Amino acid sequence: SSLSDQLAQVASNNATVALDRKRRQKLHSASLIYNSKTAATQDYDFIFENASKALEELSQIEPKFAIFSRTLFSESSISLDRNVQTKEEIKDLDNAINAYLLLASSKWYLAPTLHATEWLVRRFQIHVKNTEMLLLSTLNYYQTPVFKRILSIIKLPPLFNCLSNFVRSEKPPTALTMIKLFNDMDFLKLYTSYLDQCIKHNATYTNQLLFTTCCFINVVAFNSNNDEKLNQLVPILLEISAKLLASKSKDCQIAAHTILVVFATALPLKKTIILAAMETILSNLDAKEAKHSALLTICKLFQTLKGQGNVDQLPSKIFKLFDSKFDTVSILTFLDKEDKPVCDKFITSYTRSIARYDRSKLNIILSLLKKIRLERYEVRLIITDLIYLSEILEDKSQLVELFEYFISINEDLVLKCLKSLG
Amino acid sequence: MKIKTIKRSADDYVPVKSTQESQMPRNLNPELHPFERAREYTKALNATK
Amino acid sequence: IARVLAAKAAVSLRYDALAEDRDDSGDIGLESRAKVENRLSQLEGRDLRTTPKVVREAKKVEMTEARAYNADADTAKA
Amino acid sequence: NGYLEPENELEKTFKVQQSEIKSSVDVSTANKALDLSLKEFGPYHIKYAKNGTHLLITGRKGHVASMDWRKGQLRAELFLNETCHSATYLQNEQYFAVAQKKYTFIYDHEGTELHRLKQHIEARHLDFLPYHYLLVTAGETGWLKYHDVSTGQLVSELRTKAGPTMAMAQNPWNAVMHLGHSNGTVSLWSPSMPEPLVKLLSARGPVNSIAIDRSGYYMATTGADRSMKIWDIRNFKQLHSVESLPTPGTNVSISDTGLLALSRGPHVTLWKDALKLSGDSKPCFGSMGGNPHRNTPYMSHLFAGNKVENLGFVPFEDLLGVGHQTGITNLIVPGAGEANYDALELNPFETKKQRQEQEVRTLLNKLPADTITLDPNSIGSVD
Amino acid sequence: PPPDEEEQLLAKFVFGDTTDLQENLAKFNADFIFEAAWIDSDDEKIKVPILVTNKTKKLRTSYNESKINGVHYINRLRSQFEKIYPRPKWVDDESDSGDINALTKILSTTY
Amino acid sequence: EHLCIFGDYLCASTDDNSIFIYKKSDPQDKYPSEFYTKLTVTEIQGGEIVSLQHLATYLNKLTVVTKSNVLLFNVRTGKLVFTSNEFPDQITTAEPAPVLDIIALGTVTGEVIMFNMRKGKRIRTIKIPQSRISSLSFRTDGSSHLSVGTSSGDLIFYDLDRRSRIHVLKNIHRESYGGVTQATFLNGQPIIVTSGGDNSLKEYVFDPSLSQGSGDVVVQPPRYLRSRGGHSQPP
RNA sequence: GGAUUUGGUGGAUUACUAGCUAAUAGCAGAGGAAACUCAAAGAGUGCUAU
Repeated sequence: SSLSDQLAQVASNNATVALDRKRRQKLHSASLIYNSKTAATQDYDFIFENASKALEELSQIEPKFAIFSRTLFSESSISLDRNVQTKEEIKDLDNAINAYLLLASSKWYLAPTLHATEWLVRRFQIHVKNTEMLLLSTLNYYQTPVFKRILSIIKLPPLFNCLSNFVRSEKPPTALTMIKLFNDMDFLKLYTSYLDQCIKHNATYTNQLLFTTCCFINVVAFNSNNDEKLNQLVPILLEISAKLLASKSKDCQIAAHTILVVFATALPLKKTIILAAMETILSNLDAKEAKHSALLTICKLFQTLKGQGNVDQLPSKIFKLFDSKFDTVSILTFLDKEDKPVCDKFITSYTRSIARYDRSKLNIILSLLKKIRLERYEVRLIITDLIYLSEILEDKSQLVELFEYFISINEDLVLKCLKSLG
Repeated sequence: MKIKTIKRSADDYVPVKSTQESQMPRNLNPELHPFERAREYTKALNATK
Repeated sequence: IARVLAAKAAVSLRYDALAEDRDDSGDIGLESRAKVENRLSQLEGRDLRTTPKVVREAKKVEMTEARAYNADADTAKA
Repeated sequence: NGYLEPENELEKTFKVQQSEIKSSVDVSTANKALDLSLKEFGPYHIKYAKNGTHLLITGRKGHVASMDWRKGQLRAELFLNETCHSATYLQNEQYFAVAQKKYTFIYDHEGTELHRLKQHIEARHLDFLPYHYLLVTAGETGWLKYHDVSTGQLVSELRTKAGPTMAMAQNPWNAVMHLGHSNGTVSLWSPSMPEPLVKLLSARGPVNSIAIDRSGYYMATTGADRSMKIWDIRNFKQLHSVESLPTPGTNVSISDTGLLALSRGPHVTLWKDALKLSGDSKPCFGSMGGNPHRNTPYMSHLFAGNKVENLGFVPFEDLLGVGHQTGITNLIVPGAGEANYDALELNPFETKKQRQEQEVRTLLNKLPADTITLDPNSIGSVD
Repeated sequence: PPPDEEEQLLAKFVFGDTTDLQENLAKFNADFIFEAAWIDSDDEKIKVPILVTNKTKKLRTSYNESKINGVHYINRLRSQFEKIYPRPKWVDDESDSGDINALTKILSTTY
Repeated sequence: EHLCIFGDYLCASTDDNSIFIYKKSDPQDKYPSEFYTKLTVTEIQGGEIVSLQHLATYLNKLTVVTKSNVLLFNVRTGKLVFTSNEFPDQITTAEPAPVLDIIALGTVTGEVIMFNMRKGKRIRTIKIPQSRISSLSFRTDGSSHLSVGTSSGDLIFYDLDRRSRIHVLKNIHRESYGGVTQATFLNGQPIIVTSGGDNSLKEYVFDPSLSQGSGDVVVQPPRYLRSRGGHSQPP
């Protein structure tokens, strides 16, 4: 490598060494409240005085901020320089900064956060060192006046190269470039860690999730045509939802539900993944709103299935979980509403599932069939299994009535099933 | 072990205030200042000219 | 947007001016307003300037000495 | 200043490794430990500015670059299709001289040539006297030439009459020039005296290298005879004669704190408190059964298959610059540089404005060449 | 006599010590804010000298010792190994030895 | 059939489940020449020998690996110190891990077992349904990465700490010629060597992560560094 | 599916006897556009420069 290239690496490493007056002007000039000239005119203590009050307002809004008064916003932090510390000391400083950005993520609209973060920028130079952490917190504020200022005072990491155009630009980052940054495989790995940290910490909030799911969905739409890269999107993006479903917050669960549905329609997938998917969907399903969203999702995931067993019965454990979290009366109400989505094969899998495992529930199958028109094969297979029940199970008033329902509708097909079976 | 190295606080030597006078460090060790008597004579000669 | 807005303005107007039984609601204007806003959003979304992708260079790699255990220490005599 | 004191009697300073030192120290000095892999135009001769702010590098094949190593800015880069041997900064980092083949050249801070010194021919070693603004050259012709940069005039030309010169170093305390010769002699020279002030026999063979402490009280010399000697130059007495060298010497250097650096190929061995009249301060390799009186090496390092071209202590810095075949590397040497510098003389944080102000006042009080004498305290006596 | 606490607080200000902050930084934990199967007997009796070969010389706890038994010899050898290959996370803290992690498991199996 | 050497001992496995031990005539000799003893494993003791492996810090013990299970033999004393529990699937590949007391075992049906020998117990298990292991290797560059080679010609990388699949290289060597016959990380580098029966040797490296932080998460896919090869069939 | 241009790396562009080292042995012409770009200078001006 040329001497300049190695020399350039040295320059990046010692960016914050604060070497001379000329460099120190640039480092101190960076600001989130004040312009460059005024910023160079200010000292650290004046900045700390405002931030200390700013944190107190945040503490009133949200108690957890008060902790940072002990470590980051302490009076003695003024004398703390990062360049003088050792690596063991830096990571501890970094970790504390990482946590603060997470809590500040949801209050960027509030003015006091912007003042409080000024101390971090001025004192510890988060903008140059913790560059990635700061952006990942403020991506959903891309149209906000705060975000454009972030770009001006900061050097983009390699992964955020798409935003280089809009640095110090009148127009804010547009909707489309958000998709382009997300299309990159590596960034999803980077953000995968970031959303992962929030889920562990219960720091996620609606603007993130709805911004994520809505960016994450668009990656599918852009990449729908080419199958191979969609295949690469499966080992990562499905892992996202499993974590979101694990979050006790109903917000995360439905956010995952929007993700699963679009993948299946975009990319048909094994029944094994689908059967695993609902099971995780149902494992942590408590909220009513998620309960409504889940039942719609679960139908859709089967709607995409187009292979043998498309209408085969749910497994025994799978059947037990669904009824517990969705009583039969619930799905009847689901089947009553006129604007119901297509769920013919899911219900067909359910009717057979009832047929195999529950003897009491047969008379509901009659009502279930009346509510929804089942496709003629779904009718045929339901006829097929019910024939076995008569031979094995004792004849029942409901059981013959289920036959009689099939006697009323499409008489010929009933004989065909009888002809093939008995 | 006991590992100490010289340590320069950038703020101490480069003040934050753009208008502030930089700290002017000084040591009186003679070794830092060679040519004791020649320099003074030349300045004396410079003064007289 | 001036061309697009004018076209929808005529659509709204010819409804306003001549409609025998117009409801005083502006529904035709509202739906027309939605379309032009959609037209604006996609139009402003487009960026003439090229957006650079992340650079992916293949740097030279040269191996480095790595200290490793010696199995000779295992063998011993009693 | 720093140090490397031990907790336990077993724990030895010379057993420490640069990786361990890099581990303990903070990020900034870890960044100061730059390494540069230049495999093409080596070997590389390094030289640091007086204030330690800039590094001048010269590859043997003709690659000369001037940069601010600390701020990572390249000031000048030269690709002379010639053999470039040694180079030195003039009054400041702006202007540097290069000892190229058959001639010596002066260059600008962008790297623009200013003058070619027709008179200085086959010069192999370069040294600049700051307070006198004099450039010194020596080579195979046995001609010691002093040139005044301020006037651009050749001050004096002295015939060594001892053959090629293998080493040269300046004495900062009296600015008398020391030249090594094949007969094992070290000759002291001044502008105004056509014969050497002193000759000092310090080897049975050619004198490879010569070093003088900052105080001008001690001297280290290494001949091509398996040998190294320590001298008291003020009174001209031998202090130590280290003959136990595993190999002949190539380069020696003395620190602001007084550390003795010896490079013997890629041998790099450091000694502390070796520049003292006491016998126990005699440098010794290894230890004789942990004998406390034996002065064991303070620090040692291995440059892998990379013959050391020259050693440079970083001014006001706990670092050893080492020029070698594959380029440059600084080794962290705790307690090597001078912690307390004097800004009126040299300032590492010098701005351009006070730099250029420093330029005129040094010129105003330029010491005349004939003021050079063996005793700097000669001025002002009755005659 | 030792200084009083009200002295320590004031000495903190005058000298500008920062250890207390760093101790707090070290204590910063993110969550709060938010048996050998067999035995070989030859090991116990075998005695090996250290000083013969250069590499083994490091193992010495003290200069005086020259010969060490097998059981202690291994323990230094194991420590010498751990320095060569630092112990990763998976070996020590983690062991395998409706469930919500079904998706994670099935995705692992299916390529 | 198999050859293992550790310290002063040379161990050779014959097709008849007989292990021959050779030792050095002199401690300072350069190679072993003398015949120390003969150790033979019977069917009751275990199955056919899969490979001869010696793990660090084990004072003249040979970690014999069989299709049925693993066996420990003290070459100096020629005694069976320990017998591992029987494994349901036949063992095909054995590789000592960089950790102390764990050896990676590969089966016929896509199972990788990090069996801890000291505890004589399983620690972890990786599932590769519908695959046959052919080679194992750990990354010693400071990243807990495991490579599993398959007869299908497919090389997979796992992150042991994260329990996730970093990346898969598909069809690097022909399945018809045995797929990945051997794949080994270079000791202390991000580089891996691969070979197969297709008369080809390939060389792959893992580039540094492009993310300034969380580099462990953002792992660059391995990239082809160099190779040598020739015709796969007679010219 | 076709065509144009281009960045990077890999192998050669010298004839294939192992690595590392401190090595008798140890180790392993005239112009134009863009700027939180990089420099070299000139002039003036401001701020208790006490």
